[PDB]
Amino acid sequence: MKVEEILEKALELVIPDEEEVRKGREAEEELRRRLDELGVEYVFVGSYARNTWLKGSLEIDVFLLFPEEFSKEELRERGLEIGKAVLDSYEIRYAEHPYVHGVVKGVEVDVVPCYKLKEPKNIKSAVDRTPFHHKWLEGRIKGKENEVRLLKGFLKANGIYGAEYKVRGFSGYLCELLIVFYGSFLETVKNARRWTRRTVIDVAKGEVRKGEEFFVVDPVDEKRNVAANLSLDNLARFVHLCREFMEAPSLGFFKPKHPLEIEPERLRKIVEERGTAVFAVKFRKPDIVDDNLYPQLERASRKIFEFLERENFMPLRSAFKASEEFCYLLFECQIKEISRVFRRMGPQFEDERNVKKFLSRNRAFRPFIENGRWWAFEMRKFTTPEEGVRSYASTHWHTLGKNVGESIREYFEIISGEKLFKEPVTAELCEMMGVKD
Amino acid sequence: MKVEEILEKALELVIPDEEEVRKGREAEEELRRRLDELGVEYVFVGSYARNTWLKGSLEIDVFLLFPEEFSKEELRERGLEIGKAVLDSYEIRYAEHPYVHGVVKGVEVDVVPCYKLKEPKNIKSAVDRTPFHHKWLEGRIKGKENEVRLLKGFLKANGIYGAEYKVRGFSGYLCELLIVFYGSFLETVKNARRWTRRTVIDVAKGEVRKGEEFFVVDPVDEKRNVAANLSLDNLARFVHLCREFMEAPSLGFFKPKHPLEIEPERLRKIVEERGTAVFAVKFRKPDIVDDNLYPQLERASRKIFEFLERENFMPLRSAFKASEEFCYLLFECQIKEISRVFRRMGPQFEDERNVKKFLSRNRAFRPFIENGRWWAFEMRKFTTPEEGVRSYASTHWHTLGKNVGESIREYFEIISGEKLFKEPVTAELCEMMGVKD
Ligand SMILES: Nc1ncnc2c1ncn2[C@@H]1O[C@H](COP(=O)(O)OP(=O)(O)OP(=O)(O)O)[C@@H](O)[C@H]1O
Ligand SMILES: Nc1ncnc2c1ncn2[C@@H]1O[C@H](COP(=O)(O)OP(=O)(O)OP(=O)(O)O)[C@@H](O)[C@H]1O
Ligand SMILES: Nc1ncnc2c1ncn2[C@@H]1O[C@H](COP(=O)(O)OP(=O)(O)OP(=O)(O)O)[C@@H](O)[C@H]1O
Ligand SMILES: Nc1ncnc2c1ncn2[C@@H]1O[C@H](COP(=O)(O)OP(=O)(O)OP(=O)(O)O)[C@@H](O)[C@H]1O
Ligand SMILES: [Cl-]
Ligand SMILES: [Cl-]
Ligand SMILES: [Mg+2]
Ligand SMILES: [Mg+2]
Ligand SMILES: [Mg+2]
Ligand SMILES: [Mg+2]
Ligand SMILES: [Mn+2]
Ligand SMILES: [Mn+2]
Ligand SMILES: [Mn+2]
Ligand SMILES: [Mn+2]
Ligand code: NA
Ligand code: NA
Repeated sequence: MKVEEILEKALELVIPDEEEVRKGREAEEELRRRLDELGVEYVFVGSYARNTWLKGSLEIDVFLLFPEEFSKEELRERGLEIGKAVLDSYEIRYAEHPYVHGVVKGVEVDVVPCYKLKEPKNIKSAVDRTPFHHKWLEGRIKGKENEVRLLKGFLKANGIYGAEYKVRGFSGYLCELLIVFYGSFLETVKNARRWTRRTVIDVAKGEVRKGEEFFVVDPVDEKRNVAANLSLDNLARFVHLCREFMEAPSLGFFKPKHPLEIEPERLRKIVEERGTAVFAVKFRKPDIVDDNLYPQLERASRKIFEFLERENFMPLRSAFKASEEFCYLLFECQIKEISRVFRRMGPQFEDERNVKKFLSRNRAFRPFIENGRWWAFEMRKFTTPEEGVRSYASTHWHTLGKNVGESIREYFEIISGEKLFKEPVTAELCEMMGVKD
Repeated sequence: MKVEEILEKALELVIPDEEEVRKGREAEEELRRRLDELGVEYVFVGSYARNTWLKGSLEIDVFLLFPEEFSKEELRERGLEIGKAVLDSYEIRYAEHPYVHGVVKGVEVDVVPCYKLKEPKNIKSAVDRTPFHHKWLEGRIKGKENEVRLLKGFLKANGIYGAEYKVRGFSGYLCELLIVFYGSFLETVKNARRWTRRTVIDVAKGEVRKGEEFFVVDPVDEKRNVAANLSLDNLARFVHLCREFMEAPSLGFFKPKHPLEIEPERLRKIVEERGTAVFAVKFRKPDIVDDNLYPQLERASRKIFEFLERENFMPLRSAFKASEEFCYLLFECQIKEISRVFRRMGPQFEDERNVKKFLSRNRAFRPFIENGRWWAFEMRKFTTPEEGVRSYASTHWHTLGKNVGESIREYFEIISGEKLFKEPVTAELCEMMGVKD
């Protein structure tokens, strides 16, 4: 409908609505009042402070700013003192080191203790950069606020907004850096069509160059890759989305896909036509945070995938899902059944001692020589990938993540067929198999 | 029963019987008469001449010896003149270049034209060494004649006597060299326990050393590996037989195994228990000599084996058989059925042009990105190894040997199950699967 018109139409999917902006204003002012009354020195940072926050993602970030001469725990203990005092309700969250998260007049707030540093060149971790992030952006982003929200909204609609591990996409800081660097959403999208996995965007130098990996240089700290948590595949997906958008722009790119919602019968028929084995490992979800859980699910699912490959079941793809009480590791394999008999490798013919040992063992079939080396027919203890994974998960739970593996130790189930389709996994299955509408 | 006693008992399985020795004497004398009457200059060479020939393998080798100054075809045309004159019946065989084979008083004879060379250092091919082979052995082998027959008999009972391609075992000349080098059958057997695939036996130097491959240096020509046609696997099998013999000597090692002669029902059950796909390619045997046929069958069977591996049917082993009118290429595979769906590799995400092409094609399922690269689900045109090989043999017969492939072009059949067990292949199947007694 013309790019420029679509972008105007997208601004309403993306700009927070009426009651939301004033909900923030009312929380912010009340928070100021409570802080001011305590004589606390602070700064509101992040996307609230710069009016760059996406529709529906209202959260206030406050950094408490304490004089340089308070020790490491003097900032930690005194910092947590104020968060409790100033929030209606609160939890003690753990990013890299302890901070406070809580609520004020219905609005999410994070309070973080950090040093009040005159100029950077003084950085222990992420926390101490953050005031400088805001400082750097404040007023380079003025005027371009809706460009940021357009980019956030594009990425969110497409499942790649956020650097948390469940997503491995783009952070807010990265989105604002990009807008500063290219000037607009549209220009970011046009130029990202030519990004590669070796693209280095150096914001402070106004430069793009090649490096070893995708790297967005923090203007506040040259060693920091702002895009560190962006996965290779989400970068790929973004580059492709940018190419598709420019070739045929649409409002559709700013609206989340309403999921496939398929009936078990249609999935049964798809699985039939593909001729694969589709199954899942079901187990209880351990009570750990997403940033801990999802890396473990990834590892568990990889280790099982690798086991399936090794055992010649020819896995096609895998996926995983956490509901509220259970986790599922989903697999599709090209081999439903393998022969009972296999070939075991023995020694070179020259090696008399080891040959004697190899031939000592009783077997149903006679070993043989092939290309200078002994081989034996021996018998598998499983012939389906489901039986293999029951064995593997029973015996090798210790490699499947600390908490995921411990859970699988207490209880797991392999589910196939119509029973699999009763579990809340049908969407993940459809995506794994590339099912169309 | 004591080695020394077993060896005495083996001498009767190995020394030609009464009517055979005199059958040879009568043929030899008659052959001399016919040659002498023509004024031909000749020498009886080979195992008849040295009384080293195995029981049942009576054949007379004559070399016609012509003065140095006759051109290449002067020896070829004049040489074939005498073979026709002197044999009762004859064929014109083709070794490296044309010679005569025929019969005299019931006995096989080969007549070969060669130069009468005073001292070697004058060699164009194999033919011109041969008089020198006999010369070298004549009287180094005197006294050790039965040692040779013991070794030939050992190898024959175990299917590895003869350098023709059907066998890829030990030639007669190689057996006599070995006996000269070690002094006896028993010592040959004791020392061969330590042969490796890098063992070089240098007969004329009285030396054993390491080289790049198993090499037995012709005492008559240092460049010639007398063991050139011995396969790696037959060398392995011989080394192992030598170790087994010395550990528990028996007359059994000089008697051919009477074959397994199994009933189809037992084979059906074995195949069931292994859980494999067992099948054969059947086609008409081309009318070519064994030394041409067997290398082609080997190549055909390898190419099909390699196709099966490539297509993920996980072949275990293969074998082949020629009867009088048909050939069979036998296969056993671990996968009886593979899924219809597979993964096709596409381009890296960066490569816009090629990605557009990859995604242009209509497919039932959506392509996806994994590890920086596009992939598509696509559909196999076959899901069993039998269907695969029907396709492969129909389309790629041109790589399956000149004559074997041409035959398969005119007609082939894939046979599985109870029908397979009707063909004269049950022995080869039993051996391929390592079936016991
Ligand atoms: N571990 C952490 N603890 C405290 N602050 C962090 C931490 N990690 C990053 N930060 C900084 O805090 C600031 C706000 O972070 P946040 O992820 O909330 O970004 P945002 O710009 O406010 O975007 P969003 O709209 O998604 O909330 C950023 O400058 C960021 O660098
Ligand atoms: N490279 C491979 N080749 C052949 N077998 C392998 C290979 N890697 C692993 N295995 C076999 O698979 C088993 C399990 O491997 P895996 O890494 O999934 O589990 P693990 O618990 O991490 O390993 P482990 O039990 O050896 O400590 C190993 O114990 C080994 O016998
Ligand atoms: N292509 C050939 N044409 C003619 N002579 C050959 C050819 N190849 C090898 N020879 C030689 O002819 C001689 C006899 O060969 P042959 O294979 O018959 O051996 P043998 O000692 O007589 O054993 P056997 O008892 O198995 O017949 C050997 O010295 C051998 O080197
Ligand atoms: N290395 C491999 N990796 C993937 N595909 C292969 C490979 N080798 C062969 N192929 C595929 O298998 C087909 C047949 O291979 P094969 O060598 O058995 O028959 P060919 O008649 O000798 O080959 P061609 O038809 O290519 O001349 C090839 O045409 C090719 O598409
Ligand atoms: Cl960052
Ligand atoms: Cl030779
Ligand atoms: Mg926040
Ligand atoms: Mg928060
Ligand atoms: Mg002969
Ligand atoms: Mg002959
Ligand atoms: Mn924020
Ligand atoms: Mn383990
Ligand atoms: Mn001979
Ligand atoms: Mn071909
Ligand atoms: Na197990
Ligand atoms: Na074909």
